[PDB]
Amino acid sequence: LEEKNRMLQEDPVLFQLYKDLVVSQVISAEEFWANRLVGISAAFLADVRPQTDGCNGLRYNLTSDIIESIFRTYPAVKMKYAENVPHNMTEKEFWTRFFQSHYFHRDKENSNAAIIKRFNHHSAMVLAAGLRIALNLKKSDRYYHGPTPIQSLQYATSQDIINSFQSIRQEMEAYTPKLTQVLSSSAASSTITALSPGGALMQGGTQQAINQMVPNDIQSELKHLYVAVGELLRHFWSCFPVNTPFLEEKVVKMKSNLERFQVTKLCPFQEKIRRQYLSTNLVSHIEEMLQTAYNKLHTWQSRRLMKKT
Amino acid sequence: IETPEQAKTRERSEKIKLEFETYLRRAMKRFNKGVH
Repeated sequence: LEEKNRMLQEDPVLFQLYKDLVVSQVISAEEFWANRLVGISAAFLADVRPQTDGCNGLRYNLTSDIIESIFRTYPAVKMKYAENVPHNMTEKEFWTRFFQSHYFHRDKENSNAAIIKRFNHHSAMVLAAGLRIALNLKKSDRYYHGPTPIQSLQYATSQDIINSFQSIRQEMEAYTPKLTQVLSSSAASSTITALSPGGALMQGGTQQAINQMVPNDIQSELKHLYVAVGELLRHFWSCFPVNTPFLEEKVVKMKSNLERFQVTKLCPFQEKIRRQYLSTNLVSHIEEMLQTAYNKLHTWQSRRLMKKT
Repeated sequence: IETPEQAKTRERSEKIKLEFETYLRRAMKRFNKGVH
């Protein structure tokens, strides 16, 4: 319970969603939670040093990560901690002793041999703890005419077309540039009218500010409803296609949850719009999606019934 | 591990205090034996 509660607190929207789905008896908490569900470096000793502050401050910063690394590399330190802390000595006293002991301050043949042995032992402990088809298509013409549907490609008449080809060939064989014939005042006025605002070319015009027509609180509620419906429908479609009998029961439960959500949350929200008489059909998209899901489920049920005939 | 100069100063102060205490003790012993 404690683990479950902390998850809701971190995401207030999910907690609000959890309240709207479970407290309102739309879905059970069990079904709600059913769908919801370091290397070791050798620098941990050399880089980690007793930090000296401005005025006699031993800033140990004894993070548990360094302590765990020391325990992994040096089991003797862990044994001493277990056999001394917190009865024989305190943790800080043990750390001070370790700093003051020869174990940390390793710094002449005997001394060199001891240093070499310590380094080899550290390396060995670190190493030990580190483990603990040719394609040949057939019909390439499909790429020549791809997803483009069959167009209106029409072949002309018989040889007479060539004669027409001759006509233009004879028409533009003796050609002279013209200036007045290019444009006329009436044609210019017609073009301006077409290009004038409100004309045929100027399609439509200004629109309405839908942002101010829908209150921001209603917008947030619509967003929350959209998120909830989308998650429920994603869970519904995840089962599809239904290949096992358990998926049938799961989809039936999902449909029941969708109906409960629509009754408990969507309908009072609808009146919330209807009481305000907003002309925006925000609920229309939700209704379309819900009806599409219901029709898909009914069609699949009909297919299942027919397969058993 | 922290301010080695401060630790050395503390050790020197302790040594000076011990030397002064030993000097006082030996002076007292000298006075007592002279009185005896």
